[PDB]
Amino acid sequence: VCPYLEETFKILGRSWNGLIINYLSRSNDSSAHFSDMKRDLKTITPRALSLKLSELAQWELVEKQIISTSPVQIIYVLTEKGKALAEALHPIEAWAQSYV
Amino acid sequence: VCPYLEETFKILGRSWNGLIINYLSRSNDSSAHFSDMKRDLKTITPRALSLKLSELAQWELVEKQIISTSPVQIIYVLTEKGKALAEALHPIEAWAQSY
Ligand SMILES: *c1c(C)c(O)c2ccccc2c1O
Ligand SMILES: *c1c(C)c(O)c2ccccc2c1O
Repeated sequence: VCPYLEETFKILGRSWNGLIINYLSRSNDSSAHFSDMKRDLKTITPRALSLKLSELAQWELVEKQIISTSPVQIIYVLTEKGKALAEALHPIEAWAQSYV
Repeated sequence: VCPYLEETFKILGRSWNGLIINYLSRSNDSSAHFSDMKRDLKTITPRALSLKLSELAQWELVEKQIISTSPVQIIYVLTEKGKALAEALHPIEAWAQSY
């Protein structure tokens, strides 16, 4: 509980990760990504995007299912843990806006 | 609304910081003397406690107050921003607990 939180923070602390599960929760229409726009533009290399998605996946936030190689089509759908984490996020997100 | 959250989390990702914040939330007037914290957190070296407190200070989450009740007191208080944060953390605690 202690180092789970400290670690989750630390993940959240790193840059994309916070923004990514915003998308997964919000921009999704069926709680899956399918790499759409392979992200919406933004300042980020998919070298480092790919890195972050991996981090999410390792922390069971996200799961990936390769639908079809023959061409390769990849989802990136969010888990319960992830969904929940996004749900827990909302108050600190709100707070962040008050102080900025 | 963005990397302020990233920045905040980054601080929270640090070794004692989240705990210190939680402690203070749970302390009366959201305020603890240095040595209260030091014993209460078992394992923190007071080098560290200071360093951490400075960080959260710099962040504007904690205020250090010198009370000139001289025999002295030094207290660390949670700022409205800090207190508000602590509140904000609670769903995340809950989440972690569930897993
Ligand atoms: C460890 C523990 C045991 C608790 O209770 C919290 C609460 C809030 C933020 C961070 C914590 C850590 O790291
Ligand atoms: C930046 C933005 C714009 C948003 O929406 C979130 C949401 C949740 C965690 C972190 C975020 C960051 O850093």
